[PDB]
Amino acid sequence: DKTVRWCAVSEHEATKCQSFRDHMKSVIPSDGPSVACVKKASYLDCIRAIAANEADAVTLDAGLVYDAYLAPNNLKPVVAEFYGSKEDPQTFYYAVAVVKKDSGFQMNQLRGKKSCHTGLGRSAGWNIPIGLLYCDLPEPRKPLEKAVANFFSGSCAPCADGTDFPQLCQLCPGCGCSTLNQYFGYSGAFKCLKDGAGDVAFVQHSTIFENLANKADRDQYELLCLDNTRKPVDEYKDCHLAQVPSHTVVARSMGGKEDLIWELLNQAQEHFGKDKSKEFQLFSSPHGKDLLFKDSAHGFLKVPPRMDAKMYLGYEYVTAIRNLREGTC
Ligand SMILES: [Fe+3]
Repeated sequence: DKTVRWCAVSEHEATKCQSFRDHMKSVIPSDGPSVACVKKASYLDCIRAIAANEADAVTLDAGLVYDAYLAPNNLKPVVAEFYGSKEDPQTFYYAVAVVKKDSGFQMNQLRGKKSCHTGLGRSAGWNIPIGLLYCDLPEPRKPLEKAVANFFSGSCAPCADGTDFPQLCQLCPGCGCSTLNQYFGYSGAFKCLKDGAGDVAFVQHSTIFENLANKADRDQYELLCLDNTRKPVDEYKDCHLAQVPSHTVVARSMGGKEDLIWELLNQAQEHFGKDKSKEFQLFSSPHGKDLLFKDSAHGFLKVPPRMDAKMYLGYEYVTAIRNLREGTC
C-alpha cells in the first residue's frame, strides 16, 4: 500500500505515466500501491530528484545505472526488465550497428561517416561502439566527446553538450535528451539513419523489427559485424557488437520504497503486461516507443537483496565503462 512517484522524462512519458496511474487505479484495490507522476526534462534530473526525495523510481539503461550509483546520488538497481519471452526470460540484449544496404563501408572504415546514437553513456548507443573504436580515435582521446566528434563527420549524440562539442549535435541540433528530440533513443537513432542524416545507427537487435514491418523494407538494411563484414538484420546473433545487461529501475539506498516498487510493477505486469489488457499496455503506447519501459520488454524480475550497481552490471561491463573514462590503449 501507498504511492510510488515515478519519474517521467518529458511529455510523452508523462502522458503514458498518467494513463498508467489511472488504469492501475481501476484494477488495484484501495489498499494497493498507487502511482504518482513526476515530470522532468532529462534522465539526469530524474536521478537527482530520486536522490533528493522528490521521486522514487525511474527505469535506466544499464550504462546509466553506473552513473546513478556514483556519489552523491548512490542509487541502486531494484527491478530489472527481461526480454525474449516469459518462457525463456533474457536479462540481456544485443548491441548492433545498422547500416543501409550497399553503403560500402565496414566497421574499420567508420572514420568520417555520420553517426546516430541512442544517447550519451547508454550501452548500445554509446558505451559498446565507442569502446570498440577507442583506439581508432585520434589523440587527444580526452575528452572522449572531442575525439568522437573528430572521428565522425557529424553525429547525433543525445544528452551531449552541443556548446562544447557542436559536431555531436550536427544531426540533431541541441542534442535533446528526451523523446522531444526525434532522433533520441533506439527508435530515434534508427530514424536518424532511415531519414538519411546518418550512415550508421547504434541500437539494439530488435530496433529494426520494431520499426519496419515488411521484410522487403528491412532487406534494405544490414549489420556491421566485428569481422569487418556485413550480414542481414536477422543474423544479429552472429553479427553483434556485444551483449549488454537489461535496463533496470533504480531507487534510493535509504527510504527507497523498493518493496512497493516491486509490488507495483509485479501487479502492473500481471494486469497490463504483454497481451494482457486491451485498455492499457505497459510495454507499448500510442504515444511513443520505449516510454517508461522498453517496448521489447516482456516483464520484470526482482534484483537480489542489496545488490549494488557494480555487481549487477558485472566486472566485464564495469571494466569497459572504466576503461572508456580513463582508458589506456
Ligand atoms: Fe539500452
